Formats: sequence, structure tokens, C-alpha cells
Amino acid sequence: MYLTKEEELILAGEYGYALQKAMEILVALGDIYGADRLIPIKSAQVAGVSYKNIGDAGIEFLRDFVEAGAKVSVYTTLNPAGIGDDEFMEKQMEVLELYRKMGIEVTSTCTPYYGANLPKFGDHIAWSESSAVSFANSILGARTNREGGPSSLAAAIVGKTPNYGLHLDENRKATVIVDVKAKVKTFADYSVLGYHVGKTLGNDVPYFKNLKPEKTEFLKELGAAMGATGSIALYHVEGETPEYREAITDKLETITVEDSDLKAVRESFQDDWSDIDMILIGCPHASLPEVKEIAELLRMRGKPLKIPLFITASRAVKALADALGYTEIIERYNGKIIPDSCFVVSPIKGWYRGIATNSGKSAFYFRSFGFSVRLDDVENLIKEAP
Amino acid sequence: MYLTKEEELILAGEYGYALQKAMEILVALGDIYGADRLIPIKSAQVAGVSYKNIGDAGIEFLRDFVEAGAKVSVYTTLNPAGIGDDEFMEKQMEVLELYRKMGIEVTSTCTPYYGANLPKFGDHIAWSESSAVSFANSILGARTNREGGPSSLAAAIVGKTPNYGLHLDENRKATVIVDVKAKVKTFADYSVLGYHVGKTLGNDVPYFKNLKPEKTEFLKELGAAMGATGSIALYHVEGETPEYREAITDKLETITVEDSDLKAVRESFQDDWSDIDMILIGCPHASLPEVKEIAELLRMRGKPLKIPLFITASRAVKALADALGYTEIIERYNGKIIPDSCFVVSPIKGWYRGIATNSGKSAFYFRSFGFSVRLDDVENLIKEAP
Amino acid sequence: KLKGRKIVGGKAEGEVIVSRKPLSFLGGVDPETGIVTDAESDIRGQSIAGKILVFPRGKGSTVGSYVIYALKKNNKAPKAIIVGEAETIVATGAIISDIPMVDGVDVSKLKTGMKVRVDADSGEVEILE
Amino acid sequence: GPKLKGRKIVGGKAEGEVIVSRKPLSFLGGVDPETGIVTDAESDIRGQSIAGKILVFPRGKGSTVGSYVIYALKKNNKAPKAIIVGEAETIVATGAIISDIPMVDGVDVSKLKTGMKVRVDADSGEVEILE
Ligand code: F3S
Ligand code: F3S
Repeated sequence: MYLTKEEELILAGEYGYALQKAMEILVALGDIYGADRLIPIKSAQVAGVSYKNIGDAGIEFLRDFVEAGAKVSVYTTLNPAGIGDDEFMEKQMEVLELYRKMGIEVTSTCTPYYGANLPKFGDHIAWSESSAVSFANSILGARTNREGGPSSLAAAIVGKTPNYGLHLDENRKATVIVDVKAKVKTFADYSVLGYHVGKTLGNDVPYFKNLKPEKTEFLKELGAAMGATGSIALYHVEGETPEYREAITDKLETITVEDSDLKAVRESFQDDWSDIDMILIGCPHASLPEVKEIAELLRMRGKPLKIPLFITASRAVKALADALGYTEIIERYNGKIIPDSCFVVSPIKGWYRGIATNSGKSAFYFRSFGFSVRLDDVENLIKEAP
Repeated sequence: MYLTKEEELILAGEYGYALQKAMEILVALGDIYGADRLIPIKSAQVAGVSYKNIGDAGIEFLRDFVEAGAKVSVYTTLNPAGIGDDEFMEKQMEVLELYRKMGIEVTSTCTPYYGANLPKFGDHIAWSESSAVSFANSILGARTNREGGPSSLAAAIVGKTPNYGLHLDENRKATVIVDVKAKVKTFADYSVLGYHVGKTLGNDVPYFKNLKPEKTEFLKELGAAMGATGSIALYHVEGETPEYREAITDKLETITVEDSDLKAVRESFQDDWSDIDMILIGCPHASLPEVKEIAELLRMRGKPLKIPLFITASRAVKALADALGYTEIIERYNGKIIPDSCFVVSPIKGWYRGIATNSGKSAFYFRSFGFSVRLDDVENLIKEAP
Repeated sequence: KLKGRKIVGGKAEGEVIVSRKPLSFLGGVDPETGIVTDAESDIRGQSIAGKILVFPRGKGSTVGSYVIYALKKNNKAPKAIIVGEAETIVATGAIISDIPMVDGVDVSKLKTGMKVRVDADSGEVEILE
Repeated sequence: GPKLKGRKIVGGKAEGEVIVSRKPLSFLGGVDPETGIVTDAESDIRGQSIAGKILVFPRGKGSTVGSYVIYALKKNNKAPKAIIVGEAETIVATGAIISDIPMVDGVDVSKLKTGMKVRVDADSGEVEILE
């Protein structure tokens, strides 16, 4: 991968052990994917935030790097944090501080496209978490690889990524055509479809015919689910995605998703309500209309919940639902909007044994971890709950 | 204009005086622009929120509609409010409250695309604020006309709009090319450029060549200005706009913007610091990195401002500035972040007499209100500030 | 008889008052009095109340439709509106105030003071001589 | 003698004794960063150490944070002396870089079996088999 004369200084440690190692990683990646040059990124999202993930090893590198003098050279935000006992939490906040000391915006969310950092169509960025990468690539038309934890951190310190993969016009072209004959209209239906399409596809860039989502949030989900079961960082919805007209550039095979395909997944997450002691909505982090949805749903329920309801959401969304009286409503019934945190990445196996959710991503991960799960729309979940 | 058998019943009056009179409005605008049918909208944005602009005749109408049971059938937010003495605020809160009773998100920002309401590419919506319209059409690819106060509300009530203008493919094609031969690098540059292009162009859909904006906020401002000195509801930037590839479909003329064009605008907004008693940034409402910029700038200044600085912002952005520590750095140096208000729309005439700003829209409206104004970038406004 | 378009129905007869200038309701008309306030309108001081208004087009602020509604509550509203071309400000005002409006009429054939009848349901103006 | 050619990922030279696995090793929760003992649900190798051994395995897998586990491994001295991967992905190469662990990819790992002494010139992507 071609390196500028300045980049080949940084590589030679002229600007410090922190920039050197950052650059050292970025050339190792360019040498693996045959990127031509390093392109500048306009923002970055760094992965490896929860203490359950990176652990003490993660803090070790993060610590030495901050001491070496690592500082981000572009506007970068963070990935969601964990929730746990205060012994755990004390360690987590140490992680978030190290990232802060590097100059990162500590906004700890996977929906930074709500208030925090909204990329423009065609912006090259270094984002790191699947649901966000799929959203920025597919529903915003910006460009970013599915960067890892360390790859995004290095990209955020140099200010550049290798110019491989989804940064190139030819790589954003459609791979498969997905014809959705099944009835897919509720939020949970896009959860269950994204599950199935990710699990049956490979490293494809699908092209969705016959898909007309009511709420943009359904696609936010759809991509997230596909990013869990599969490895989809980009799709197209004919008429809804900004890049859909140029997506196809050769003959493609058409796979079809029938109602039988989806029922087989809806029915895999139907554990009894008596094994469910928690509700998670907000995977990915709820929008304001998602929260307003849950608020008005409890107003018509009249009575509170006997199990806790959790709405994971960006700091920006919470602070809206606060000022609009939505979180006041949600808290009077037994609910709480948990800001800038994530549950699937938190050590909660000993706190709750069963999650009900409208997310297909959480349904997928929690089932594998060993929890009872129950997958349904929020309107159904809030009605049936104890 | 064709009406579905349900729509003629709304006009027939089956669903109340509210939906009827709202439908009566719509079928009169359709019969003016020749809409074929009514198309549904995914969200709305109601203009006519400041008590300065709607006055008592405003609260007149909104009182009697709240009475006859008008509710909005689609998610909808508000134009910004005003700022004044406590009389004005009581009436202002009345206006906001009346809209709230119609089921409106009282967000009151011109940047709902941060946190509040982010339209997807290709979504038909019914927005009214000019700066927000320029964003939805040009930078997001969503489709809406420049609605009015009463029409944005009328559409928000029924959930549909006349199908004309910017909802149709062919009216989103460019009508003129803008060869930006001038140096346009900074926020003020895109401010002063938009003031020009907006003033020289008619009801054009301009196509920008040679325009590589570093920050999307530059295009937020570039659109806000053209919408203030002209009627530019949608523009294309080459390589940066989601619809720019299919923009030019027939022979277009090319106007060029020389440096002398931009210089003339700068020097009509060069009033002495001795004529200024207020700094306004955030017009349109600042993004998070805009607030970040101002804070890091007051950092280096290290002394407080002896005339007061105001950052008008969405409450979404204001909230992040709170939680990230940017506000505390601002209020320590005499700044203040004003959520969901607007200054060109507040009766400030007796309170201040001179506005220093970086916005071309603010400069144009404040100059034409009679105030002395001084237009520069934020870094200069804060260095040389008293 | 002059033929135009049915913007808002109803029937009305009254005294014609004419403007040959685009009239802007937000600012140029007082909701309390019906008097024109525009600095350079033909009828700088004339009141619209209970008359037959004739003017080529409305203009100004989208909010002007609300002024026309206040005129109708405060009872200083015109009996009918004859515009050259119906636009969003004036039409919305008549729609929400139930004021009869008919556009597309030769407004030059109407001079101030004429006794005139407007059948807005079928969109026709008849001059009474 | 029988020199095996591969690509330079991380320079440096290291001799020593081999351990080989024909299974994608995962590094987040796959190696105990204190002991270097391979702890992965699916593995050729469970309960064997990596410290001071040449680690031949087809590719890294799992979570991208595994690079940190390698960084902790190295600072605990329980890291391999060198790493002969078949195919360099971004988990193991990143960990090699931040750890300064000599790495080489592109080697035909079928010509290496567990126990074979070997030197790796990672500066040149070469693999001599000392006998
Ligand atoms: S990071 Fe966000 S996307 Fe879902 S799995 Fe966690 S809530
Ligand atoms: S309404 Fe908003 S866009 Fe600017 S001129 Fe006022 S702050």
C-alpha cells in the first residue's frame, strides 16, 4: 500500500510510539486487503468499550497507549458500555476514561447518527460495530469497512483507513437479489427477516426487492440482525436506500424469503412468559419515536410492569424523551431508559435468566448465551407482560 | 386532484370539522399546483410557532382547532420558538402547548435531523422550515416542498400532501450549474457563498461543481443561506449529494461565483465591534461538533466574553454538550446554549442592537431588521471579542 | 357575468372594493379593524369589513391565512374575496374562515364601489348596474 | 536447508520449539492471558501452552479484541516466540504488531507438524527447519 512521505515518517516513529503503532496496524491491513493508499476518514467509532469484552487485557493496552501519548486526530465517538455491579462498573469507567484521555467523545452509543455524529452521503469513515456500519453504509450511503476494535482505534489516531473494501465504488455493488414474498410489516418481522437473511447469506451485499418499510427503524433493525447472524455490512432496498439504482452491475441470483422461512424463526424464540424476567427494547439503541411508541403503549396499559422494562438508547434520545415527558411516563410504569449502555455485552447471566425483546439481534445473542428469550413486537410484549 | 373514496369522506366530513377543513385546505393547494393524487407523508414539521410571527391571530386559530378536536395523524415536530419578556413567553408557551394538545412533538428545532426526526432517503415528508427543507432534499435525499405554516399543519392532520414539485422525480433535476471558482473553505465562506447564489438564482435547483466541503455543517449553512436570500429548496453538490448522479438530464447553463462575488457580501457585514452587543452561533441550530468547536475556542481564549454569546441549538445537541462537558466550558466564559429557540424570530429589538455571527442567514435577517451585524468565522469572532 | 373557479362556496352580495396591488395579510391588514395597514397598498386606510374584496393575488407570509381567520371571528371579515389567481395564503384563509372565494376572474372589470353578487358555489360574478 | 518462504508481517528473528494446530484459533477467551494456555471450546489444542513456542495455525478467528489478549500475553512473557499463520487476518496480525511478536503468513502449514524445531527469519519471510 502506497505511503506518503509523511506517513512513512510516522511509520518510522518520528511522531511518537503511539502514532507509529497506529500507522503500523494500518499498513498491515493495507497489505492484507491490497488497499492502494490511506484515505482520510471524517469521523470514527471505536469498538471495545464494555469491560466484559476487552477485560483486563484491553485495559492494559489502552493504558499503555494513553501513557505513550495517544490522541485521536479526528472526531471519534465510542461504542456502548456495560452494566453490572459497582465492582465491575468501577473498572468500566476506567476504560471510558482512557478513551476520553485520548480525545474521544465519550458518547458510548451504537446510534451516533442521532444527534452525535451524522455522516454525509459519500463520507469515508472508520466505524466499528455491525448495526452502525450497516446503517451508515446502507441507509446513509456513507462508506466504511466493518472495522474491528483495534483497527478503528488506529484509524482514529492517524485519521485514515486503508482504502480497501467498502470504500471503493465497485465493492458497494449488489451480490444477491432478495425477493421477499413473505408478509413482512411489523418491527419484529424485520427482526426475524434480518436474522434469516444474515444466517443464509455469506459475505454478500443483498439487494431487496418487494421491501417497503414503514419506519426507517425497521431497516435499522434489519441491518443489525443481518450483522449478527451473518456478515452483512451493506445492503440495498429498491427505492429506499440512496445507492440502489447503481447497486446491480451484472447478472445476480434471486433468493426468496417465504413466510415458512420466517415462522421458523419467530417460533424459535417463544419461551414462556414465566421464564421471562426482563424486557429489552432498544437493540439497536431506540430512536425517539421508538421510545414515544413504548411510552404511549404503557399509558394504554394503565398498570405497571412487574418485571423490569429496559429501553437502551443513545444519550441524545434519552434526553429528548426526558424533556418531552416520555421517560416520566415510562418510569411510572415499571420501565427505565438506560442511556449509552448495552445489555448483550454486560455480565447479566446472574441477574436475569430470561429476556423478552422486539430485537432480532438480542434474541439471537441471548438465546446462545443460555437465556430464555421471547421475541415479539413491543405492543404485544407490553400487553402480555406481568 | 384524485381522491380515494376514504379521502372524499374526510372532505365530506365523516371524521370531524378538523380533518375536513384540513382536507379542504389540501384539495385547494392540489388544485393550485396540479397534484395528481394525495401521497402519504412519513413526518411533518409545522411552521408558525413564534408568537412574534403568528401573534394573537395565531393563538386564535390554534385555540379553535384544539377545541374542535384536531390531532395530527403522523409524527410531527415544530419550528423554533421565540425569546422575550415574560408576557411574550406566556403567549409563547400557550402556542407550544396548543400544538402539544394536537399530538405534536414539541421539539421546536430547525434541526430535527439531529436526534428528533431523521428522514430516510426518498421518504416523502411535509416539512416547512426553509433551512430544514434544504437539508432533507439536498443532503438526505428525502422529498418535501417548502410548506407553509397552515399547510404543514393541514398535511400533518390528514397525513398526506399534494403530489407536486419536489415530490416528483423530474422536479429534482438540476436547473443550473454553479461553477464555484472562488475560494470556499470555511463556515463563513459557505455562509457568504449561499447569500450570493441565493440572491442571484431564482427558483432553481442548482448543481455545484468544484465544491468539496469538509464539514456537513458547511452544507447546512450553504443551504440555509440560499433559502434566505432566495428560494433554493434543493441543490446538488458533485460527489457529495445523494441524488447528484442523476441530477443533470438536459443542457444547463453555468453561472460562476468569483471571489469578487463573495467579497462584496463579506464587506456588507463588517460593522465595528463597538456596534455589537451579542454573538449568535447556531443558525441553523448548531450540531454537536459545532458546540465542540466553540468550547475548544473559548479554551484558548482563556478569558470571558464581556458581551454575551448565544448558541442556538436543538435540545438534542444541547443535551450532549451538557453530558460531554462542553456547556460548562461555555457558561464559564459568559456563553449560553439556548435550546429550541430562535433569535431572528424573537422580539429582541429593544434588548440588543448589534449581532456578530457566522451565519449568512442570521446576518441577512438581522441586517434587514435594522441591527448592526458583523459576519466572520467563530474563531475570529471569539479571538477579537470584547 | 364573469366566470371563475370555485375556491370556497357560499353566496354573497356587497360593495366592491378593489386593490390592483398584491395584498399581504400578515402586516397589511389589521385583524381587529379590517383596515388595510400596508404602507403602499392602493387602499392605505380603507377597511375591508363586510365588503367585496378584489385584488390580483395575496402575498407575504404563510401566516397571513390566520389573520383572515381572526378577521372572521372579530367579524370584520369581507363578505367575499375575488382574486385574480388563488394562492396558498388567501385560499387557506377563506377555507378555514368559510369566506367565499372565486379566482380566475377578470379583476380589471371590477372597479371600486360596484354593487356585485358572487355565486361562489358555481364560481360566477354578476355586476349590478 | 528446507527453507519455507512466506510474507513479512512483523519483523524480528526467533528460534525455538514448535506447537501446531490445524484449527482457527480464537484469541478473545481462547487464550488465558495469564498462562498462555489455549482455552477454546473448539480447538486442536486445549490445555496446551504457547509461551516460548512457534505458533503455527491457519488463521485467527473470533473477536477483534483478541489482539489485546496477545498484547497482554506478551507483557506476561506467555506469548509465542513467533507466529507462523497460514493467512493473516486482522486479529492476530494486530496483536503481533502491538506486541512486537515476529509473524509470518503465507506458509504452507501442512509442511509443519507439532514438535519440529524451526527458525523463522520474519524480516525475510523465511522458515528454516532445524534438524
Ligand atoms: S451495541 Fe447496540 S446494536 Fe444491539 S447488541 Fe448492543 S444494543
Ligand atoms: S429558525 Fe433556525 S435555521 Fe436559523 S434563522 Fe432561525 S436559527
